[PDB]
Amino acid sequence: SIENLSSNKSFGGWHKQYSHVSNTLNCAMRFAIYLPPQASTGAKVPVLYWLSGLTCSDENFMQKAGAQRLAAELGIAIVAPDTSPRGEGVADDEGYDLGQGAGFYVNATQAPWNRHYQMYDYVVNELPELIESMFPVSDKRAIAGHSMGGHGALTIALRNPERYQSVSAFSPINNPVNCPWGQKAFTAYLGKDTDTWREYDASLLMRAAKQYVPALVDQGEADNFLAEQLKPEVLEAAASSNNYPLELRSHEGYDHSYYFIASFIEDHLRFHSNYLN
Ligand SMILES: [Br-]
Repeated sequence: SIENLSSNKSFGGWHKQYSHVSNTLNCAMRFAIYLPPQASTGAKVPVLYWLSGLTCSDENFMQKAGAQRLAAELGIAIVAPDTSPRGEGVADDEGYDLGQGAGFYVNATQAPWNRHYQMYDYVVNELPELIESMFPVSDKRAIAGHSMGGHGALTIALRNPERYQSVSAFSPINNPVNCPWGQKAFTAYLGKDTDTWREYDASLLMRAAKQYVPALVDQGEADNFLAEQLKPEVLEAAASSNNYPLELRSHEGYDHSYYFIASFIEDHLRFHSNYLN
C-alpha cells in the first residue's frame, strides 16, 4: 500500500519519495518529503505542505527551491504531493494546462475527470492523515504553493482555517474564475455552472472569510503571466475589503520561475516557522 522509492541525504536530513495507493484519487500517487535532522532524534517536527504548479511533479520543489538548508536549521518537514493523479489508467489532456500535471486542487465533478481528479480531498484529507501516521510529525501544519499551487494553498487554507497555522504563495492564480487557466480547468473539471467555481477562487474566498489564516504572498514584477493569469491586485482588493491579514510583496526584475522562488523561499520558511511553533 506504500513504497519508499528513493532516499537522498540532504543537509543532514533526508529527502524521501514515496508511492502509495490513494483512496480519494483511486490510483497510485507519488509524494516527496523532506525530513530535517531533528526528525532523526526522536523529536516531532511541524509540517509545511508545498503545492506545486502546472506541469510539476512531486520533485520540482525538492530539487529546485533550495528550501532544505533552512528547513533543516528550523526543524520543519516539507511534504510535496504530486500535482494530479498519474498513469495510463487516469484521464489526461495533451495541453500542459489540463489533466496530468494540472489537477488545480479541485474535486472534479465532470466525466471523465471525476474518476480520479479529487486533488482537493487528497491534499486536505488523505495526505495529512498518511503523513501523520508515517512520520515523526506533530499536528502543526501550514501550506504554501506556486501558481496553480499558490491557488491551491490559498484556497485550501481559506477553506480550512482551523487546520493550517499560516499560508503563503509565490505567484498564485488569485482569481481563477477570471483568467484563461482557471476557466479552462474549471469548465473541464467542474462544468459550465460558474456558481460551482466560487469555492475554488482564492480572491472570492478571501472576501468571504470569517476566520483568518495569516498570509504571505510574493510576486515577481517581471512575471509574464502577472496581468492575464495571476492578478495580485485582485487579491489585495479582497484582503482590504475583509480585514484580511495578507502581506503581498512585489519584487522588481523577478519572474515566474524557481529562480524567483529560491531567492525568497527562506522568508517563507521563517514566516511559517513563526506560526507552526
Ligand atoms: Br502554475
